[PDB]
Amino acid sequence: TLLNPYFGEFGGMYVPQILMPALNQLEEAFVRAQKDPEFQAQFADLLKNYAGRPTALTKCQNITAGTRTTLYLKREDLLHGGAHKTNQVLGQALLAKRMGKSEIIAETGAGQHGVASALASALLGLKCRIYMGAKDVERQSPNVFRMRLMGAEVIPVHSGSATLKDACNEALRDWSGSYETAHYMLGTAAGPHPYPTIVREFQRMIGEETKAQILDKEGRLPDAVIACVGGGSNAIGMFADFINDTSVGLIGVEPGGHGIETGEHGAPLKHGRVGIYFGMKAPMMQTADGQIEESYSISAGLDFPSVGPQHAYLNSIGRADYVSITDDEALEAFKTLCRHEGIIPALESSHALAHALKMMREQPEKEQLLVVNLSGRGDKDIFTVHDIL
Amino acid sequence: TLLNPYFGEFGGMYVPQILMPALNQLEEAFVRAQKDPEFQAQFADLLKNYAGRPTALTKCQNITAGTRTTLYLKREDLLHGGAHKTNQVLGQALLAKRMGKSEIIAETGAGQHGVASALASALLGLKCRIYMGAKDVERQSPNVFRMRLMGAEVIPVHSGSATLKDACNEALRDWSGSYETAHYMLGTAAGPHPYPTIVREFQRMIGEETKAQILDKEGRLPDAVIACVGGGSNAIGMFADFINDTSVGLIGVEPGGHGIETGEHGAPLKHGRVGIYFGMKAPMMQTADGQIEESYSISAGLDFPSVGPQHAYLNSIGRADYVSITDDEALEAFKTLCRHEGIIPALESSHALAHALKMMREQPEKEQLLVVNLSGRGDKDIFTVHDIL
Amino acid sequence: MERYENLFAQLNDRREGAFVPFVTLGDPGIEQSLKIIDTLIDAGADALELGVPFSDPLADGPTIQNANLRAFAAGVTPAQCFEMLALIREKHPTIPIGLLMYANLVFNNGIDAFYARCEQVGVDSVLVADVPVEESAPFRQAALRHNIAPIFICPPNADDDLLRQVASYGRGYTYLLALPLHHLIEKLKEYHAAPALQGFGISSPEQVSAAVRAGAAGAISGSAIVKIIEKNLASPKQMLAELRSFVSAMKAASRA
Amino acid sequence: MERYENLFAQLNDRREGAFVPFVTLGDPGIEQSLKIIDTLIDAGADALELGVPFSDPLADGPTIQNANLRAFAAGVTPAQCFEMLALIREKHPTIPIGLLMYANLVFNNGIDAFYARCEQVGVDSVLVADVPVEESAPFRQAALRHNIAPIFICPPNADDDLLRQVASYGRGYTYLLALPLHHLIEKLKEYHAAPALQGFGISSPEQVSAAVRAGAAGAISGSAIVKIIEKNLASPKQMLAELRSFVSAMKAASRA
Ligand SMILES: *Cc1c(COP(=O)(O)O)cnc(C)c1O
Ligand SMILES: *Cc1c(COP(=O)(O)O)cnc(C)c1O
Ligand SMILES: [K+]
Ligand SMILES: [K+]
Repeated sequence: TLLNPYFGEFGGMYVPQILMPALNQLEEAFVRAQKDPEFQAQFADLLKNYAGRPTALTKCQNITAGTRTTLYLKREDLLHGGAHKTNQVLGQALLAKRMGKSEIIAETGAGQHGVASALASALLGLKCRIYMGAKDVERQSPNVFRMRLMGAEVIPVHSGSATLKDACNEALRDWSGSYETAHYMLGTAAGPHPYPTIVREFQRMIGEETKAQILDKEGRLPDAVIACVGGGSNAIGMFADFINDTSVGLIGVEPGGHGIETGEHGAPLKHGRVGIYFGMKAPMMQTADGQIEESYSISAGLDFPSVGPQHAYLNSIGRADYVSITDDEALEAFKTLCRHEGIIPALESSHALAHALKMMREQPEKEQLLVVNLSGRGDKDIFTVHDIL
Repeated sequence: TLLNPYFGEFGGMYVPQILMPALNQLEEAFVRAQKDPEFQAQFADLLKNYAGRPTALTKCQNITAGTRTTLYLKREDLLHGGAHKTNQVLGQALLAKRMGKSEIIAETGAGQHGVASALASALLGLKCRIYMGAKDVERQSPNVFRMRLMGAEVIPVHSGSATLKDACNEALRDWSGSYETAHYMLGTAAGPHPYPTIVREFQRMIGEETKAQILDKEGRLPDAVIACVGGGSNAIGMFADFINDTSVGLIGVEPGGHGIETGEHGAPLKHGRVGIYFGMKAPMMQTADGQIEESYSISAGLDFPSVGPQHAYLNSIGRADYVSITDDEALEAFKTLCRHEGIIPALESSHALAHALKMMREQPEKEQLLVVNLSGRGDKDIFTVHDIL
Repeated sequence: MERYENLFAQLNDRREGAFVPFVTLGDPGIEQSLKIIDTLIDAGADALELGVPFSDPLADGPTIQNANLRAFAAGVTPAQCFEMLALIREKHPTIPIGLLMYANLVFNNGIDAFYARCEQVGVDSVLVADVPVEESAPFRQAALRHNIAPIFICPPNADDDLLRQVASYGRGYTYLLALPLHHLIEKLKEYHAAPALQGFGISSPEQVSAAVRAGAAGAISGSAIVKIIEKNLASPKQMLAELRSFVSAMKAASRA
Repeated sequence: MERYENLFAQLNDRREGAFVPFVTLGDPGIEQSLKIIDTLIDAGADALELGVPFSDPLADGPTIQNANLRAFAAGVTPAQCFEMLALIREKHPTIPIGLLMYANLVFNNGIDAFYARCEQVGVDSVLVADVPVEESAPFRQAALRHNIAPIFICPPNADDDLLRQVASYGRGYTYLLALPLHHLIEKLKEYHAAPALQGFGISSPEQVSAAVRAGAAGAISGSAIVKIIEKNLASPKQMLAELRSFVSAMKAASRA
């Protein structure tokens, strides 16, 4: 490979032999795209004029009242599509095109990755089929209607458990046959190399923008940048430019679900064991007998049962620290941001906010500059939040 | 008054005598706020860092295929809240504050103005009560839940018809008593002076930004800027900076509803007669006996039964031309923008798009630079559009 | 224009204030309303303030809103309104009749034409609830040309300039609604406003006596009459009896 | 490691290709599967390729997916898998037994420990479906140290470098799945790969004969055996009879 597939011991390319030329075609394309100024220019242009970048860094005025914490929110909820998904989905479609591909294959749980592939496909003239589990289709039919409205074919997986792990599989099976004409648009900074590396580079503008904006506003770097971790793209998008700034802490928040102790959680990096699945060697949600199981969380967008290799590596060397937040701590932080700053956050990003609130509340005289990554808006979650209250 | 209340013959201040000092307090405050650099700076700062301005001007690449039309979309759907409402709601709350007020009163139909008042109130620490008709509450309960989540009190009007005209009334009755402590945050560029003028100046940054961006991208001004007209703020926000540029056409699109000929439409400026109601002398939806009646449209956000005075004036002198678009022409333009550029427009803004498509389709070899004002996103409309198809 | 002057002349000889009931025209039925207006006059109403039904009231809310609805359902068209107004005048030649309107219904078929039909049916004044004195010139000039007195509301928040304009422009009576009443009434007298009638919350005989004593030439009782009408809607003969005793009480109290 | 060499020696004297059925272990029941495997061997299977149930198959989809499910429900734990594997070896001392696995189940309790339990129960080879030759060194070295032949898939899209690696690293047999078959088989022979068995779509006796003739040392029939099992799931004695005649047909055809 031209690039290292491993992040320490985490990573790899644990796929069937037949998919290995597809992954090496993809890595060659990417390395080449990276050196090409006009690739970059084309990607920048769509992010500005279509997607809405730079997004804003909002200083929270009211939520930090009576503590010594300054809190800034990186406004990925203001991105076209209403989630950071869009950044990388535009860069992978530009790449499918640069490789002469004409189709896109993708997988989903709660349809946000599906909707973002459908929208980048419709914009760039690629045909797009989305694999989504029948359990997920039944539950996420607003997002299904929306994917279909953008011209994408939605194929209901029924493989046993009919959830995202089954979707990911069937999507890889299809790409085994189609890889000459189709590109697989993988949803997070997980799976086989080069997807961990590709998805990160196509999300790193979140971190590069935060560094430039915080220095403009505050004249110094934050003390911590906080971001939730389903599979890890928004989190690694925020952390990447800060990794060499040893001064800046990087905290990743996994769904603690109903509580770690209950087992009903979605926190494999800190409470699952390493395994080899989804094409990578990484920590995951599994039984004592190596059968993989489902992540649980209040937010359906944090239900990937494993995490990106670069996160598991960053944890090992002690460079980033990973924490969990309960469903209930996330609901309270949802409610708090609504009521005090008039921003309805996504329940996924509420996990990261809830941690920054905890840090604040527990040590109210601690002077600290935090940046939370507000990764999506919560309009989809208002129905969920409405049965809960 | 310090400012002219009339736009030709349209306008005025046709309120009870008791509200007249409230309107003259408000006009004095506004004129003063306009001369104050730090008012301006505070307003600019929130629009940038909170709301998300400048919004983008997206060139449509695919929808104009095989015609000689270039089409740009002004991306107000990328504004915080998902609609241009937000611009003026932030400027009127900054103004309520500058006048020492501590409450906000507002009215709604489909809750988008309600949600935008709730969010500006929660951000700036004002108490907020929203009057919304019981028919509207029953129909718009996602928006109601969302207003309540931001700490606003939602009061269900039941006055006879229990729709926006009844809401507007009850809101004025309340401000008759509260005007010393409360500010009425009027929803469109309609009602008594100075609201026509105030709402316009707090929406004119849409037009000022479009002029600067189109000259950057195309090196020349558009041939037409198209925008739908419920009561008129987005439309007058887009047109204002272009009014002296005689070269640029300005087309406003009213809801033709089921068809003008059927009577079930929402197009008073071109198919209603002048009357005096809502505090102004302007064209409106009324019976032969002067009783006001409801506007009809597929989009609930275009159901104001009258229009801003400055539009009716601009029509009279032939400076702007106003057209209508059917419910069905709006549904097709909704579907078309989804399927070809992966932007789900608001059904309100689909009326303006549908007109720009008609201009294009009818004269495909006509070379023309158009700018449509995409005033909101259509996530709220996906449920509506889903029973229709 | 005139009947007011005559009524105020007659009352001033009698050392008595004017009592004016308010009622909406056509509520709860046309025949019914015509019987109510006859019993109000019979029971001692000095003048009449008649509301027409409109899209919705602003200057008046709850009770009046409910009352307009009852009249809308009753089929009271503008045609029926002037037909009713002509018969009320045919039975009662002297009573001052004033109308409470909204600006759209005046403007609808021409301002000047509204005032001509008023003059033709024998209306004496028109109060247009939503035209501030700042917007009144067309309505004023048209009323004057048809000998209709333009009534203006003088609100609690009145300031001197407003007070001078209401005295320069109104005729018939001033509708009285910071500043002690006693101070408002004095400044109106000074400026030579038409006789002030107190309209706010006159619901007890005690209140009519208070108003007269304060120097207001009399009291308009708004919603209270409508309240008896609502309270007794299916009991009509005793709705009428309650009305009669109430107006007799109110009226007795103005003899002060 | 050995039984393969012995089987390929015996077959080459007989001018005959190897026929290898694939079946998932525990499907549709443990007893049932053990009876199926005995009838397959009895009917003429030359070697056995046994699938273990995993979270889900990738390298194999529909039919196999359904088959794993049936075995999951049957309570086939890894403990039951090796218990079953030990008895199959106790009844049939000579049959080569190969396992089709996924990398997680190998890695779960230690790679080297998986291969030790394999050696203890008498398994001859392991094919780990998702470990490309680029990731195989730990699995390879561990298999070799426990005398388990590491089986690798040689895919249609094979290129020369891949061909040289599969010949340098595999043992037992090569699993054969641009390039004419005839050209793929020649290059493997040249590079001295282990005997190629054709695994793609062998479902008719015609197809086994074609493979042998092409120079492939024999044919693996994947899903076809599973299909008879599904087709007859509640008819068990005739499920077994269908299996027997099918394997006899398949096997007869390899005598070419
Ligand atoms: C996609 C999504 C996430 C979860 O995924 P990551 O890959 O971990 O970044 C979090 N928040 C929002 C709002 C999302 O759309
Ligand atoms: C508020 C709204 C409108 C209609 O109102 P105007 O006052 O005419 O501008 C149009 N589109 C969207 C998306 C809106 O939110
Ligand atoms: K996860
Ligand atoms: K309208």
